[PDB]
Amino acid sequence: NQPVNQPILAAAQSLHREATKWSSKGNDIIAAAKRMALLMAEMSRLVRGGSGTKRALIQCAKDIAKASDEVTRLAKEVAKQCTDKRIRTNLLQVCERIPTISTQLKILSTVKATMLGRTNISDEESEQATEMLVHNAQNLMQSVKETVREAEAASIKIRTDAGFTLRWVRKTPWY
Amino acid sequence: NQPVNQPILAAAQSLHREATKWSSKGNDIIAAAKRMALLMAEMSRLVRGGSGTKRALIQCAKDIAKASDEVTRLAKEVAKQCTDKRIRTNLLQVCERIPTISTQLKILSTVKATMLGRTNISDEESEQATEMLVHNAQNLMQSVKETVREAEAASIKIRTDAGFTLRWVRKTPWYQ
Repeated sequence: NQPVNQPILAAAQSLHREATKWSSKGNDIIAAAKRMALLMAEMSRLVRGGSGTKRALIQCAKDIAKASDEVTRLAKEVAKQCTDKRIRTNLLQVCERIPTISTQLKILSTVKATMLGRTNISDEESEQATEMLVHNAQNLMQSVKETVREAEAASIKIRTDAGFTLRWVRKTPWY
Repeated sequence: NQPVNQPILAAAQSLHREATKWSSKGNDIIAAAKRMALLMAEMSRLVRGGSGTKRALIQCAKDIAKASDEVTRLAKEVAKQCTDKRIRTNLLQVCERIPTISTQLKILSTVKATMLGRTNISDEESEQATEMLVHNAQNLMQSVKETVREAEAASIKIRTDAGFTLRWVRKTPWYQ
């Protein structure tokens, strides 16, 4: 019943679609990407919530950042074990933007929360803080979605036996 | 001397170079662009400075935004007056980005000022908030510089007299 932002919800669903195609068992990215898409959704309802929940919004941002740090760490570990050179480059490119996007997400979530509780803001500041947060959330969801697909491609051409192992197994049907 | 954020100062100097090509008398847009470059240079000192300056950082961004609203407002009349194709559209597009950029400057400057020197914010959040402010300042300086250039280009062609008074007089370099 609570008002929910369309962009936050849609960006979260975008990542959710790609992450639920795979099993989290043996997959660091699936466990984190799944966890991120869930938080992002929480994020959707929180930005429309009131001041008391402002501290809630802040933590969510913090949690999204923590989960995105795990995604990047592991994505780099996969790339540092990939034989194919061109693909690895794209995986390292797309994942290395996550720290920047995530930290920007924490900044913009703190500004939105502070503004809501605080009184007298120009709708200009309010609406611009919202727009900045949503654009950032969309960029983060897209970056993680792109990272998950590349981390799979880099598991096809492994550098050596043992080393880093990352399990890619589609979702078993209920039966 | 005092530590300064070099990319903010460079963006300020970029606008300063363009604005000081002309006289401020009879051209408020020019007066506002010069004022903006001066405030932006002060901003590079403040952003690199300590906590005694948090209020100053917020007020300087407020002043930069106020001066950019005057730039935007004036560019508009001129933009409408010009009969030109291939330049008038560009002028309008360029000066309609400015209020967004300067409202974003106010947001990002408020974040930096409260937060700096606290010990409650990581060095990552601190550096990232600085980089966001830097990028925004560069974008603003570039937008106003492009607005100055095009506002002069548009003034060449006016439909009729007594519509708005605009004066474009070059200043002579020491090498007169």
